[PDB]
Amino acid sequence: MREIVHIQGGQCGNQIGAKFWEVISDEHGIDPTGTYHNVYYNEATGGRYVPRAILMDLEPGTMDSVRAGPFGQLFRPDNFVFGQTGAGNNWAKGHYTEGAELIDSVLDVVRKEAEGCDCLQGFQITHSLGGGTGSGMGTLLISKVREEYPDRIMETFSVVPSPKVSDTVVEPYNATLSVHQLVENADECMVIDNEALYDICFRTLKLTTPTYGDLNHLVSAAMSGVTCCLRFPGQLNSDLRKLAVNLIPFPRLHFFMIGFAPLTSRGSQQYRALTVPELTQQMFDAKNMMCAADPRHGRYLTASALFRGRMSTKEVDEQMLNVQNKNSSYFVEWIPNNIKSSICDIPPKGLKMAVTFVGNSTAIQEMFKRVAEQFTAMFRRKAFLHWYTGEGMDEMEFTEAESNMNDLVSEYQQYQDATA
Amino acid sequence: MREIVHIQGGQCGNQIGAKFWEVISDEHGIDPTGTYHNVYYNEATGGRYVPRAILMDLEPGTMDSVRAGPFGQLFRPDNFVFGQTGAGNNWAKGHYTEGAELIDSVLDVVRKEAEGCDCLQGFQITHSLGGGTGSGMGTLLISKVREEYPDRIMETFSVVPSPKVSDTVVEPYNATLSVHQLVENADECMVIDNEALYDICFRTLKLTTPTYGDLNHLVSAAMSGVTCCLRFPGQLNSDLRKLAVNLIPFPRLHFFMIGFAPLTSRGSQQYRALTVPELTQQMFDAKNMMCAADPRHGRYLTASALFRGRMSTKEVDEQMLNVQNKNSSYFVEWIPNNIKSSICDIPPKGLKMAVTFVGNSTAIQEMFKRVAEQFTAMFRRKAFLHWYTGEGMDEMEFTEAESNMNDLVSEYQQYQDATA
Amino acid sequence: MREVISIHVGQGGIQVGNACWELFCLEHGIQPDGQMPAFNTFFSETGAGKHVPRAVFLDLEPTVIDEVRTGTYRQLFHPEQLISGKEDAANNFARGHYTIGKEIVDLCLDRIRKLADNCTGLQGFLVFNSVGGGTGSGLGSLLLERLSVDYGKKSKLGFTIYPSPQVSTAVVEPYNSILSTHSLLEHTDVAVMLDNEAIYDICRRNLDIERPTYTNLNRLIAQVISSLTASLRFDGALNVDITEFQTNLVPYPRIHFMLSSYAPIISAEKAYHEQLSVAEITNSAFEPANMMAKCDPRHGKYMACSMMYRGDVVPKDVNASIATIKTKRTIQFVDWCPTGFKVGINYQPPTVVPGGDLAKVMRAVCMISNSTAIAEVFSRLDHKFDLMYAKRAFVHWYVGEGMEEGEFSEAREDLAALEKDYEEVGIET
Amino acid sequence: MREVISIHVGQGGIQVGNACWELFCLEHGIQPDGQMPAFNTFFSETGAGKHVPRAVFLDLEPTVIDEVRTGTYRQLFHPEQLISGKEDAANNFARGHYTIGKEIVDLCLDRIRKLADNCTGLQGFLVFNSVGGGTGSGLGSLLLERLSVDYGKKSKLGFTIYPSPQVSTAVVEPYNSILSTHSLLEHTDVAVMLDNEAIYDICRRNLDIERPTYTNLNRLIAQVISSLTASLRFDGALNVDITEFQTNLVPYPRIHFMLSSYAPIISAEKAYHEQLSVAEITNSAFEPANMMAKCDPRHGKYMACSMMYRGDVVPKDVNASIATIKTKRTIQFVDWCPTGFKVGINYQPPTVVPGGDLAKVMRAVCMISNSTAIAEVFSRLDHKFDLMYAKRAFVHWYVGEGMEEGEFSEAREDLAALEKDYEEVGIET
Amino acid sequence: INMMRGDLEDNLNQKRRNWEKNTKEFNIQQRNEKLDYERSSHLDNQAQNQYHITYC
Ligand SMILES: Nc1nc2c(ncn2[C@@H]2O[C@H](COP(=O)(O)OP(=O)(O)OP(=O)(O)O)[C@@H](O)[C@H]2O)c(=O)[nH]1
Ligand SMILES: Nc1nc2c(ncn2[C@@H]2O[C@H](COP(=O)(O)OP(=O)(O)OP(=O)(O)O)[C@@H](O)[C@H]2O)c(=O)[nH]1
Ligand SMILES: Nc1nc2c(ncn2[C@@H]2O[C@H](COP(=O)(O)OP(=O)(O)O)[C@@H](O)[C@H]2O)c(=O)[nH]1
Ligand SMILES: Nc1nc2c(ncn2[C@@H]2O[C@H](COP(=O)(O)OP(=O)(O)O)[C@@H](O)[C@H]2O)c(=O)[nH]1
Ligand SMILES: [Mg+2]
Ligand SMILES: [Mg+2]
Repeated sequence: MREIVHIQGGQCGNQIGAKFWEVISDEHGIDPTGTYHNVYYNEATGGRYVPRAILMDLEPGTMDSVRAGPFGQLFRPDNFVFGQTGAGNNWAKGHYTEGAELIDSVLDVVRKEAEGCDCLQGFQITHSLGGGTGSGMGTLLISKVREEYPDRIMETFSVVPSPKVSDTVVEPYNATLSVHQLVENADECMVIDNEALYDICFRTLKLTTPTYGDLNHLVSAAMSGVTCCLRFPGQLNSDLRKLAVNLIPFPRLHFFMIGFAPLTSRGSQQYRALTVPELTQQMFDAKNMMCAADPRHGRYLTASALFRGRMSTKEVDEQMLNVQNKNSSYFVEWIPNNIKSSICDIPPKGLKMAVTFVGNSTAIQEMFKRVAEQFTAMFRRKAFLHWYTGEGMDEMEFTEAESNMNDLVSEYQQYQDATA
Repeated sequence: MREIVHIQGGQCGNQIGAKFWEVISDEHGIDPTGTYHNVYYNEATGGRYVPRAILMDLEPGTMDSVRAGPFGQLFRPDNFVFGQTGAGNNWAKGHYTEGAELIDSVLDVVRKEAEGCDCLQGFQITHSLGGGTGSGMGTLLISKVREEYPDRIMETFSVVPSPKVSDTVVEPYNATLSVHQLVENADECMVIDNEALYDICFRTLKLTTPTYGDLNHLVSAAMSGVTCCLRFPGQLNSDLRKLAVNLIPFPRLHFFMIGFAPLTSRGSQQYRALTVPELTQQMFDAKNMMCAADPRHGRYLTASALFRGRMSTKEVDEQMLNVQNKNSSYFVEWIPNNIKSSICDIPPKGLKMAVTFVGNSTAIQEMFKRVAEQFTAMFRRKAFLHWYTGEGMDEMEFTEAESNMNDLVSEYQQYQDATA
Repeated sequence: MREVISIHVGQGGIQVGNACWELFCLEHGIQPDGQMPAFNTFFSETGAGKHVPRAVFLDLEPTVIDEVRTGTYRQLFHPEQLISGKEDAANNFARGHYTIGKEIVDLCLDRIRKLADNCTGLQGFLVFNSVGGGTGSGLGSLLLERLSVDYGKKSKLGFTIYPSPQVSTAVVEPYNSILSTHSLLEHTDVAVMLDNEAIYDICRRNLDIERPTYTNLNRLIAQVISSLTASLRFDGALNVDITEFQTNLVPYPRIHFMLSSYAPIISAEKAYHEQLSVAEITNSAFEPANMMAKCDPRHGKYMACSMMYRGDVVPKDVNASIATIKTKRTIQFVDWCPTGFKVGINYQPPTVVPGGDLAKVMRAVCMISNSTAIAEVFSRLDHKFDLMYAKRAFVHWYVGEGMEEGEFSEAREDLAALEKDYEEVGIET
Repeated sequence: MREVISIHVGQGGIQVGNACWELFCLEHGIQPDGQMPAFNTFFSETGAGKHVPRAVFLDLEPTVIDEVRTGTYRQLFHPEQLISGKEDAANNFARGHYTIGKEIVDLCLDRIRKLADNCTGLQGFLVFNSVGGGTGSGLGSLLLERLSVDYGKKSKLGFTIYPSPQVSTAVVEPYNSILSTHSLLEHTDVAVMLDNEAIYDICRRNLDIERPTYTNLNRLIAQVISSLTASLRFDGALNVDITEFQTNLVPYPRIHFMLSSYAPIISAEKAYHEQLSVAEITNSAFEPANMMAKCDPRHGKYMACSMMYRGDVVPKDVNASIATIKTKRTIQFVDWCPTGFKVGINYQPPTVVPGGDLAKVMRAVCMISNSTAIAEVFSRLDHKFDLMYAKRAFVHWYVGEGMEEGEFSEAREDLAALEKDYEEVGIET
Repeated sequence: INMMRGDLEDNLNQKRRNWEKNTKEFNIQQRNEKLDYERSSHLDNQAQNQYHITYC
């Protein structure tokens, strides 16, 4: 009941999804053979647990990899709908040219996955924004299914481009297109960025050789913690919608920030105590989150915190109220108790307490200002446009897309100034 | 009681009949000797069981093709009506001059096989539609026996021309000539294409060396599952006439489609369970039918689902009601609850469930339309006409044949638009 | 219960027949002595012990019939099917159509009748005549007419070695070739134009033999014949009886002149570095370069195309490959034939000739194409005719043998009237 | 499932292709016998054991093709994918593009079609041709036009050996370089200018060998090509297909002439001595001493930089080093491209060719750059053109081969316009 | 039954590859016998040329 269809997509989507299903198989005690030793898995003959998930890419590369690595037997081969021509970092190439040629089968399998459910609650996506395959295919799929399923909610665990050193040079174009699409037909654009992950792995775990495995494991932990207070017993339960309703005051204002706690090295593990005050110290610090927007250089329209662990309750609420009424400047004023909490009863594997802290803030306006600025600087010279027009598209969208982008921040800053 | 005389003819007829008697002998637990270890076989001195099938052709090579193969010694040699001259792949040859002055012996054999029964029910023929000897002798025998035995019923499992690329170059001519003899003298005719069988065996079972043996095996399994609800006990048993009355609303809309379920690959079988919602999800799929006419381009005037094995009838009825009310567009309305069910009580040899789907759809008309093009584009130039003319064939008949075909497709075009 | 009767008139006919009987004997496991150490289609047992072939070997020069009478097969053919006269044909049609054959046709027809009396499932005839010569042209056409007025309904194929486009093997060829073509117009249901120019090219390029000879040519012709007859001979998931070709590929009653092709005719090395699946094999089968006849199918339309596959072949690839090959725009069909394809399947892989240049391979295709570009060939050939009939060259060697001169005119014009068909059928509706 | 075609036209192209195929057979572990004891990108299995490489070798001079047919790799290639002419190109572009170029390019297109049909997810084309040569320009340009009019959407990335501005191996390089440049301007999407001089000072400053020979140059170019294709070949943390390149580094459809660089380039004497840290290796990658094209990158301003890391790579220090490089004052990009670095990572170190003067090392960076300073090359090259067309030197050798005399002007004119754009981009806003 | 079907198809594919390698054996034998043929014919040509030229 209240199932979830996981939609992969793009190279980043495939890798993060592999890591996510790894973490879920760990938590629910599933070995990589497929047996046990309904919210996510589907039962199959002989007690087998096949993950309710779908992979996709215009290239069979990362699919081949995740089918070769660990936990490659779980996902059924009917859900590996994959083209062989590749997209190649061209959003139009993966949203207008090959979109119409593979989206048919993708919608077919997604329908056969959703109808196979009884009472679906929401969707949940993992993709990038610059890479053609990820951004294009994923946002086209979101468009189709949201124009198909109107009542259920969306979830985009989207990795935005890093600020300083990009991964692709034409990144801002695909980024602004995907953010003008997802702002219209998606309820949570939970943004993640790599450089903050690097700063974390150097500052709060001491791993001086940060490989993508550890970053993917961290975002996997956050993603799992997002919904853990649903598939477990809870002193005060939550879901994908209690968040979604305690979070967004206005449907456009739905671009969150993420944070996980606690994070410790091997040396620090022995000494650091695990009680809700230091968990709060961590979850409300700047260098602890996974976003390129200093939370101390903005405010919080709202912020929810899912706890995990058999701990007290009065102290949770007391520390929430203290953190609020202390930094009342760093929070917004016109809303009362802008901090929402929830508590489950089962901690993760390896700890005893855990906090997934998500927040609808207004600091990400810096990130969108940076992206819009790069867009202007790369567009006012028609640079790299002869690709995005050879694939059936006129510059109009871009401008209007960027136009919509402006309005977005034009609201954020506004609400950061109102006082009543 | 309620016997069946299976007549074959032509190359496709003989091969499909060989594999079909193989499958039947497998079902009733027989070995190629013909001993056990009335609807189909006949007892013979010493506990032997001889099939009640006559095998006819104009070319005695196909005999040595079917006889030498396994499960071959069954058919009694007093039935191989094999003219020793030739066929030539021409209709008028096998219907007026050469394959016509032999039909008297075939009538003799059919009569000796019929008058020896107690309550004969219906004839069950398997033959091609464009093959000279096959189609020609099939339609001639149809005319004769249907003018002769109207008390019984008629059923023909024909194979249509491969839609995309042909297998003979004069196939439209003979296909139309046979169609003009079918709608006037038949009572049940299912159609099968050699094209959708490839797409199935290659995208449903992941085969790499699909031999005509295996495709014939699939078709024969479907044919056996059709009438399996008659010779076996059942919570609700059907026959060859309950279909003929619950399917055809008018004496000519009698061209059905065939679908078998379940059909699974190796991995896809490892990952999916055997529960009747899954069989239903696989049954209605357009990529799962033996007729190259996507039913999505039309509706179902009616569709009978003959199950096998053992299952709660409430599950069957809930699946039927859900698939009917949910796909409310792909079903026509002026015939309420246009889907019929039936449940026998014997699973296949080595499964737990089974589903045969016989569907009178208004979507196959398109296929006929296709032929209505080719024939028309092969008549204004009088192409290849002189071969058929060389046997006394009056071209006038051709005309009305096409005309007849017109009405046929016109009929369907009048109904998928009908509203109430 | 099904068999054929092969005739090999003329000089080229007996050669290709020698090679073809070599291949047949060495496929069925029939020793050159006629004794074994499927054959009902070609051979027949003499009650016990040895096989004898179903054939008749006519000629007028005693040279080749003697060479096979004392060659390696001196003890295989019944000595009554080797009919040789006294004088020679001498490349003039009337010598083998009015004077010499005038009575030899009687003995030949009586022997053909005695053969057909023994056949049980006779399907058709497979003649072999190099029309460029005298006896294979004249006597060949006379025998064709005699059979067509004697038996009738029985199909009649043919494998004629027409004059090449460019290289020369005689000078009076356009006369006794046009006469044979005019006398072959109706009595023969299937003409398969073979030309020694394209096969020389192939043997030069694909078979890598730089110095070929009619031996290798005839090996390849025998391979084509056997790959065509494998349908009747051995088993196949989709067989065709030669009366298939009589109705799939003869749209209009007069036009039946088609061209053949085979694949893969590749040497040992050039195939050792090759996957060589059905896809490549059929995309090469359509190639105009390696057609047995000589023409430019890229400059004409197709009308019908039969393709017999042999060997371990997967049908799905057959279907997909024919689909993609009908997808091409350079290969187009005429309006009045949308279903322009015919296929057959035989489970017998190709047999290699011990000591043959051709390499062994599992999958092979044989294509019989009724096209409309081959038309121009006749024109070109007819072209030559005019440049000889403009001054009545060489006509006295013909009028001296009872042949009415006016005949030439008729044929030369009536064959030209044949063009009225071709250049018409190439026009869409 | 995904693969690339490899074309090697000209003289230098074929030698560097020989080296590149040696390296490719070595990396995957393929023996020169074809039998082996990931290759879908390059090789193709021949049903049972052996492998044929996706490659064609065009050259009108048999000498190098004869050498490769009788070299150490006589057994690998297909005996037809080694296409040889009979006469030299003679460094006059018209010879390999109008007179004889019409003879063999059709055979190349036939072979390329038959080689692509047996592929499924083909992505691009990697042609290899010196521009200074005769057939490396004429036949190369003709083939490129044929492929453009034939396929289309398929990417095309040449690797041309442009003549050095100082070292000279011919006296008519300007002519048949301007011509092939004007031809290739609109056909090949991404043309990487690989010079032949700067590699000499490279292998004299790093490998410390004083008297280098062409074979070393070809081995180094082979190393660059393998370091490029390793993404589609192997697995890694950031796979970057070939269709990635022509998507990131082509700001305007006309300005795409990029220069490459490779590191680490060090022989064994200091290999153990030097540390070769990621920071220092990416610092050496950017120093103007070791750019394959003879240019000082400081003259202009970069526009795009694709850096491909292979081997043991730690992304954190990668980003730190890239940031330091971005803060270096010696290098800077144009204003309108803030996101300047595209990065890919793989999971495989280089491999060493026995005899390759390079040394084995865990990490490797191949960095390609679409920049502005490269413009000057054309200028100086264009310089020479004037001092030839001011006196119609060597022009009659071209006018005698069908090429119109005044056509040069057009080509020259067009390159001027090219230079125009190389100044319309370097300006701020 | 799934395991049995998997094993049977594995065996069939093995038989396929085995017959392919058999055919490759045959092709290499063919090429080498052709080379034998051409060299022996060259020596025979030299022999006949000596026999014809020394025919004074
Ligand atoms: N395929 C093939 N063609 C041949 C062969 N020998 C000759 N030909 C062709 O047949 C033609 C020779 O004309 P002939 O058949 O010898 O003349 P004829 O009709 O037999 O008249 P006579 O010599 O008097 O018996 C030429 O076109 C040859 O190319 C052969 O062995 N194989
Ligand atoms: N990088 C590299 N360049 C080479 C090599 N060999 C020759 N070159 C270049 O080839 C150019 C000479 O022109 P060619 O390519 O030989 O002329 P062509 O068009 O191939 O035709 P020909 O005149 O018959 O040789 C010179 O600029 C050489 O630098 C090599 O091995 N490696
Ligand atoms: N946190 C994280 N981000 C990744 C990873 N791999 C790729 N990304 C991002 O994914 C983006 C590429 O998008 P994608 O469409 O999947 O690449 P494409 O398939 O070549 O078009 C790049 O901007 C990368 O930065 C990873 O392993 N971890
Ligand atoms: N699935 C299947 N189709 C066959 C088989 N044999 C023939 N067919 C069909 O038979 C058609 C040709 O007509 P056919 O009846 O064989 O000619 P005839 O028997 O000589 O009159 C072709 O379209 C084939 O598709 C078979 O064994 N299996
Ligand atoms: Mg002769
Ligand atoms: Mg050269």
